[PDB]
Amino acid sequence: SIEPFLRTTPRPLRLPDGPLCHQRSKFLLMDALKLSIEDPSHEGEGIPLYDAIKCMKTFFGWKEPNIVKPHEKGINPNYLMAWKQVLAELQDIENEEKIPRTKNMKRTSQLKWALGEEPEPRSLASWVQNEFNKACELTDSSWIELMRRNYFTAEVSHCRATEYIMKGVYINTALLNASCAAMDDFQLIPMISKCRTKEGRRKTNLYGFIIKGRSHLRNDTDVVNFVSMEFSLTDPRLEPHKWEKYCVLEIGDMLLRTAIGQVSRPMFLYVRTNGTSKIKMKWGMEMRRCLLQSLQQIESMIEAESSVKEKDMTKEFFENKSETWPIGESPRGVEEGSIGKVCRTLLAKSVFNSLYASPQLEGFSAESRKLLLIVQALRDNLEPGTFDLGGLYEAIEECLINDPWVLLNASWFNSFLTHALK
Amino acid sequence: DYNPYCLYCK
Repeated sequence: SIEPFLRTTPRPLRLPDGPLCHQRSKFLLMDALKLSIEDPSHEGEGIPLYDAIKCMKTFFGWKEPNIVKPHEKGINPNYLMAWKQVLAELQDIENEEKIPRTKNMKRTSQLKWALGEEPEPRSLASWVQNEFNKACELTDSSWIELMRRNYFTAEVSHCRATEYIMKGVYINTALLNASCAAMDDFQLIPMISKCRTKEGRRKTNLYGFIIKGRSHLRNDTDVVNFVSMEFSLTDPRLEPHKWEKYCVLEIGDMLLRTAIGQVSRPMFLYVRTNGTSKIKMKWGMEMRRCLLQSLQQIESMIEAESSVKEKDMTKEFFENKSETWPIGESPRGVEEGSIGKVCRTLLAKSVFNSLYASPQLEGFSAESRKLLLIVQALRDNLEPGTFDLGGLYEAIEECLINDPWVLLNASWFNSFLTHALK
Repeated sequence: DYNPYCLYCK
C-alpha cells in the first residue's frame, strides 16, 4: 500500500473552450410544437397528407411567412421559398379529388440548393441539460399502447422521451420507405405521431414536414439529404447559439391562455438542411430497443434488493414511492426521486444516446467506462492500477470537441467524480 | 438538473 502522496486522484475532464454548442438533432425536441386532431372512435390511420392538412386546419393564425433569424451560412430566400412551395403543393393536393399516399415535389432551384444537388471546439451550453430534463418529464398523453415490465410501462408511457421514440420511429420509417420507393424524387413527408389522451381518445399529431433529397442508398453509409420544417413557439432570439444551423421563419400567431389571460404568441418554423443514412434510418426505426434496454437496467437494479432481502421488492419499490435513488444534483444537495424518476431518467439517457448518436459518443463511452470503473474502485478504497490514466484521459478528451451530448456527459462525469472521491 | 451518474452513488 503506497504512500498517499503517490496515489493518483483522477482530475476533472477538461472540456474545450469555444462558442456555445448548437442543436444537431434530426428533429426538434423540447421546442417542437404539435398541431393535432382527435381521431374518430373507430379511428383507422388516414393518409399522412390528409391528416397533415386536417392538423393544419386546426390552427387559425396562419400568416405570410417572414425570416426572423437567418442561416448564417445559407441562402435564406431559398428557405422561405421552400416553405411557400410546400404550402402551394399542399394547396394542389387539396384541389385534387383524392388525397395521394405520396407527393413528389417540383424540383425547383430552391429545393435543389437546399437538398444540395465540423472539427472546431465548442463550449457546453445550458440548453443541453434543459433538453435532458424535459425528456425526463411526463406528458399528459401516453405514447405507448398495450412481470416487472408492467410497472415499468406505467411509468414511461407518458414520458416525453417516449414521445421521442415514437416520433423517431415514425419519421425514420416514412423516410426509409420514401428512400426505397422514390430515389430520384423530392418527396414531401409529414412528420406525424399518434398518442392517447387522458380522456382515452386517440390523437394524430403533426410536428411539420421533411422534404427528402435524392436517395440512391447503395450502401449503409450513403447519405440522404433532407430539409426539415418544424413548428415551434420558441423565439430563436432567446438562445441564438442553439439555432446556428437553422433558418427560422415566423409563420403564424397563436393564442395561449396564459397566467395573465389570452396572449398572442408568434408561431415559428425551424428550417434546416440535414442528412441521414440507411444505417442511421434503420437505427431510428429500432428506437424501441431503448425501452427494452432501460427495462433491463431497472430489472437489474431490482435484482440487487431481491438477492439482498431474499424476496423481490418490486411491488414495494413501485407501490411505495418512499424509497429513493440519487437522480440529480442541486448544489443545494443531491436530488433524490421515486423509482418512476429513475425509470424515466434512464430511458431519457438511452433515447438521447440514439438521437445524438455519433463517433464522439462511441469513443467517449468506451473510454469513460474504464475511468468510471477506476473511480468506483477508488471510492471503495480498492487500490486499482492507475498507471495508464495518462493514455486514458487522452483517449477520452480527444472525443470532447463540439458534440453537445458528449460535452454534457463529460460535464456529468466531472460532477460524479467530485461526489465520488470527495 | 437530472444526472444519470448519481445513480452510481446509491
